[PDB]
Amino acid sequence: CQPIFLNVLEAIEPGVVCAGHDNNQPDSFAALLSSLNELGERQLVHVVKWAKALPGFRNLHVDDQMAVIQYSWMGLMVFAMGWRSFTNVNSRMLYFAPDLVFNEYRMHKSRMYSQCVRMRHLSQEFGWLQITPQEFLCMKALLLFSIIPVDGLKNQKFFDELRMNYIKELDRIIACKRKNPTSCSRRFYQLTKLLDSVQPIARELHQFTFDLLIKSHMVSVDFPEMMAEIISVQVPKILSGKVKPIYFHT
Amino acid sequence: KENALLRYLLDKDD
Ligand SMILES: C[C@]12CCC(=O)C[C@@H]1CC[C@@H]1[C@@H]2CC[C@]2(C)[C@@H](O)CC[C@@H]12
Repeated sequence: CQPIFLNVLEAIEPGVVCAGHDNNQPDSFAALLSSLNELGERQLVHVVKWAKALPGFRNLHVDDQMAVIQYSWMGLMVFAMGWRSFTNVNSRMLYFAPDLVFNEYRMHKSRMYSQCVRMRHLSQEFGWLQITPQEFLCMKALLLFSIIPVDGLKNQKFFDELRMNYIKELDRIIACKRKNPTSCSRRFYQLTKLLDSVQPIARELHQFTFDLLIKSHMVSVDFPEMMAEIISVQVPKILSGKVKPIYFHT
Repeated sequence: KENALLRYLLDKDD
């Protein structure tokens, strides 16, 4: 009676990814943001390899596979970053990468202090709720299937079945090692609330990156190849209401 | 697909 599903998620979990930032140089808006964009491109490559290895993922239509990756990367990366911050610096700072750790001073220099405050808060939730490594892994996987277009995907049916199974697994991690049914229901309630709080944060970051892309030539900020294309084509659909997140609560 | 690079990353074996 081994955790086949959990074994897989643990086995495919990406490793450490550096941004290539030079902490030796004085912090400047352009340098910090250029480093974040580069980190995004690097983690994006890792999110693709991780996703392809997820149970059932290759069952979706190829066009849908690219759609969920293009729409949910922000949320996925913010959630993982929140976990890294918690486990590494106990949510004291934002652990984007080993060579890119944000303190209060960098949060201000990046011109996105408010958004950083919410990310730090999410990170603190991992501690306040005592989120376990297993629960973390399952929630992150579910985040890949939490945002889609209102007009539906090419094969909406396969997607619905896939998302339904992942919610079921999360239920399994909570159900097991817990006799009291009231505590199970309470736990599911708390975790679904946690997952929903990720969406508002991702939207604010979407708006911010989109605006920066438009005026990137003025602030001397560079956007990688894939990043610039996703933000100019996919992100706008999110901001115009064409693509929306799936919330458990209202 | 549209995002040529991304599309390549998906169908490429690693
Ligand atoms: C996803 C990244 C990079 C990977 C990560 O750890 C989370 C973090 C959240 C803020 C993003 C950043 C990538 C580059 C962005 C999109 C900047 O343009 C503005 C917001 C930044």
